[PDB]
Amino acid sequence: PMVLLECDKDIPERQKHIYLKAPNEDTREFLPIANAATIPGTLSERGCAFCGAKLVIGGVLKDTIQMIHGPLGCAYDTWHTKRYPTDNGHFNMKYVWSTDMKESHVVFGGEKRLEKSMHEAFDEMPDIKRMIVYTTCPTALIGDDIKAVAKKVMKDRPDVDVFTVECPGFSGVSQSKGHHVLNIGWINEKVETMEKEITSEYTMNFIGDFNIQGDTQLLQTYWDRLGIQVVAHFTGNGTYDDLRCMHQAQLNVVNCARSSGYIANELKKRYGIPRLDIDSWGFNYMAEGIRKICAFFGIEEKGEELIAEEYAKWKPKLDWYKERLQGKKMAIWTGGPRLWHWTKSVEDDLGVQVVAMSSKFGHEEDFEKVIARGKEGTYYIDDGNELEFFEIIDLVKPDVIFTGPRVGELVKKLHIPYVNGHGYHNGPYMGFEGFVNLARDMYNAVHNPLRHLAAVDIRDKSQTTPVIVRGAA
Amino acid sequence: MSQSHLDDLFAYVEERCLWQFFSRTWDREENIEGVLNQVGRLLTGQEPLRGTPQERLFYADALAMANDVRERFPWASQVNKEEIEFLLDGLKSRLVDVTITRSTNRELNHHLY
Amino acid sequence: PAEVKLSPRDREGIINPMYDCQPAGAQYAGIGIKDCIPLVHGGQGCTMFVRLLFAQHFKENFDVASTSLHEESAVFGGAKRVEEGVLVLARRYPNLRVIPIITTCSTEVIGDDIEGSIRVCNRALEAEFPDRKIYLAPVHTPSFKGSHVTGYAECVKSVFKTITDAHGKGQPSGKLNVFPGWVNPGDVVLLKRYFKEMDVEANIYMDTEDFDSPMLPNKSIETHGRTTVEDIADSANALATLSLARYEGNTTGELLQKTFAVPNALVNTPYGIKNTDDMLRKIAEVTGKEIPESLVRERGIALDALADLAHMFFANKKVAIFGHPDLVLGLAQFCMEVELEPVLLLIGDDQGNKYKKDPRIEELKNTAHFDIEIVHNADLWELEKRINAGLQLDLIMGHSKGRYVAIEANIPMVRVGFPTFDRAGLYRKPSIGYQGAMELGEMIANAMFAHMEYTRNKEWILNTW
Ligand code: CLF
Ligand SMILES: [Mg+2]
Ligand SMILES: [Mg+2]
Ligand SMILES: [S]
Repeated sequence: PMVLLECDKDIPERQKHIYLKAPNEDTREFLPIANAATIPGTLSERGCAFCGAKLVIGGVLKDTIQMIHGPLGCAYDTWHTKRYPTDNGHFNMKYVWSTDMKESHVVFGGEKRLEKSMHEAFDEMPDIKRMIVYTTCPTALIGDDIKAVAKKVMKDRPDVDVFTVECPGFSGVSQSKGHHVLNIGWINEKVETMEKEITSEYTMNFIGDFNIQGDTQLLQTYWDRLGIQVVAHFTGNGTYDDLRCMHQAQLNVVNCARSSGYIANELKKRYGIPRLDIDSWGFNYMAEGIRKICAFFGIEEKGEELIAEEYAKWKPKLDWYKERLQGKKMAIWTGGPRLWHWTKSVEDDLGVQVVAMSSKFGHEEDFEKVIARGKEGTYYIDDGNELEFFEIIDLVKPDVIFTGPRVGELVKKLHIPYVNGHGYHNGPYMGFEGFVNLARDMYNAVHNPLRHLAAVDIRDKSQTTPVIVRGAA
Repeated sequence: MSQSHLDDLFAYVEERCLWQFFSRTWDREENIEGVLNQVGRLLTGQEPLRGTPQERLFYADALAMANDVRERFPWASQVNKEEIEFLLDGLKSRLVDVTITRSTNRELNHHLY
Repeated sequence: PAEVKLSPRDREGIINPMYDCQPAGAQYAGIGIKDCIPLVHGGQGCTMFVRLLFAQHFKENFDVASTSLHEESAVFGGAKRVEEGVLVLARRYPNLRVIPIITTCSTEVIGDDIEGSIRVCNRALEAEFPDRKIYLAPVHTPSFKGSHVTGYAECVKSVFKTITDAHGKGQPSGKLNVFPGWVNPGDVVLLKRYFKEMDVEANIYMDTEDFDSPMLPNKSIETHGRTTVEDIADSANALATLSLARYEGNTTGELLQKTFAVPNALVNTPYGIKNTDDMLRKIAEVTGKEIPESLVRERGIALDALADLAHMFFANKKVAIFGHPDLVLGLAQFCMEVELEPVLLLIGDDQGNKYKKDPRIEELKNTAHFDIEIVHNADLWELEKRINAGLQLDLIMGHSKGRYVAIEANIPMVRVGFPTFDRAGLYRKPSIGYQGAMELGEMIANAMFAHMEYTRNKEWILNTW
């Protein structure tokens, strides 16, 4: 049924956002509201639209200036917070750019301040010729026309290419709106504005993977083994110009259908490129995905050679962890997709029972998926807040929580360990090896001497201090 | 029995597949029809359609489901061609009911992606 | 030809900002108050990114709420989001006593009437919760001026105005007020010990010691500010205010002097030996209490340690320092005491007209034997660009968002100020005072020693120093 938590008695609208799955229910009658307005004052986990455009998607690129048109806080706040390595020395993580909007620009306009900032950025780094400009709350409010500025800059500096995104933080309800605005502008303006050499009979784009701790580079070892050219990765370890070539691909493989389904849908509509959704987290999921890709291209035997070798290498370790993680209870409090990519994969491959899930910004689509794959007796929460998290912990008593670091540091006080469900502990987490990495971190998190030590009150005469015996795969 | 077989197929699709949960009504309808027509062909020994890119991708999705259904469900190797076709027609109807007709997902009919 | 020069950044844009915006600093002020949840009126990122920043520095959660400004409020105004946010906080957190209502760029631009919303909420709260008092403080923090440094100072001042307006002047407390500024829990622990050893009763505003909270057998959460409403109200009754940071709380000491005739004493921020000496002399002056022998001893232990390092490893080494202005100027003085040469000081905001009048600039101009460039309105690209152009540095002192500059230039780096997320435990280690000077000097030496080993630069010399 839908759940009114005790901490929500004075915000009872929250009941339509919380589903407890019970036997024999028609789940179509219990789909959480999602992607609706936030309640002020709740300590919702949500962020802003600008985050979704710059931090999550655009900022992944290795060769692009990320020009944040606004006061300096939006830039500061999106710098030193992500783990998306590159193969060019992590340019994307080393730098952030701001137009340093001041009061005079609120009064008189910020367009010349942006234009000056843009030329400064190109002058300071003469090897970089690509830029994305983002609006923020106050530059949207004063109506600066960043597309017009970018047009002038490209006319004046013909060796640069600039893309723009209107994504003030008050737009939409969450980071989701930023994903949409970026995806649709990119396909409208920049796809099919250049072409690259085709070097394989088999071509694809990989859509919705942001190279967290090297996930994209790990999956690329599969594509290289199979002889598949990836025209573009959207956007893990990617380049601006590779993204201009997306129309060339024969197939679009999607992992993050939430952030990046938009551009896969438009590529199908406009160019006829089929959309294949996979799960690139999960051991047996990865095997299904490879088999689908290889069935589409007609390279099935090459797929089976790769799968066989990967199972020989990694399955014994995975199964060692399953023996020790079987029956453990897990919560996932992340953006949305990882709920539906992980609930059944940890159950199948590790024996882990996901007892509570919260999505910051998922749509009803994401809830359809997670409730289809998820367990009975589990809580499914749209736009969860901090007091709800405490009440849910008391209800389901998880052994481990996959969530961000701040929430991990909060639940540590309750002696509940965490794995970073966003940026990972020791990743990558995608692919065959990656699920073994995920399992290792989960194992080390839960079977941790410090948790046992923390429970002992040395003043209690009746108590001793235990020793635990651990293991390794 | 025919309802038990259909329940088996529906529970498999719901917990495993993603193609019934695409972004818009028209894409869910296309995928339910396209994938399950290929599943029927593969479960009854017929030549799969692998001409156009879209047909090749319905084949890829269908191959996973046909292989899993044969592995999971002994009945799927016992029933005859007409019985498989009847089940898959019932499965299409059920998937349209739960993913389209009775889904409260409010984005399904938005004209723009 | 001996010159200390102040100059601005010569670019309009920023690459690699040194500080966050005003609202972030206001949030930091508020999280040091017991039974306080700041409410940040604006878009959601203005809250969530700052809660993350605090988790990076402290490895702890702190509670801050958002008003969740969305598109309708951007067209018609956001007052209803403030009013709802206050009530939703009050209804769900029964022990909540203080809500600084912090504006953002969005809500400053659209002109929401915060004081009008506070009158509405005060009426609503008095009717719904007759036996409760919640203090709503208006905090105006447009992000298109100043920085998190200015926002911290503005929030402290507004909270103090709000609470003291409510309670006024009472009986003399005999206590000092102390505004240390933006410092670590370890700095607070050191100051408490100094006042205890000198037999001086003092409130430290804010008392952030318990930000380093235990993981306890009973699963209790103790990660709170310790400064109470009562502690802030009692500021009106103090003997005197000791303000350690010109840019981080002195304006509250002045306000208490104007309003309640509590005399304010602004001293140099106590980085290094002389600044600590002068702080203790001012405490002695205003209290009539002697400096204890225990502080002479701690001072002497610090000096003994630093003397093992200064002429052997530090003399003539060139240092760049960035961070909050009080920290940068104080650390430049400390550096000089140990024979380091702070040739480049970077201060990260638009407060140059104030920095040009800071008396510590003159203290530098009258002491340094090497040129000093002080770049105000600086970003961290200002440091990287100068290194790329040939500036030879032996050491960088600054916060963790400068790390890649040091790593790529192969320059040892000591983490100071805020945030220091890329090393463990630094929030627990004092930087001010005698012990802090010693700890800083030994961090510098140990960073140099590791660098000598990794680069094979006379690594054999670390035997009989
Ligand atoms: S929702 Fe920016 S952090 Fe804010 S007070 Fe403005 S400078 Fe500072 Fe999102 S786009 Fe940005 S992060 Fe917020 S302002 Fe809006
Ligand atoms: Mg089921
Ligand atoms: Mg000694
Ligand atoms: S979000």
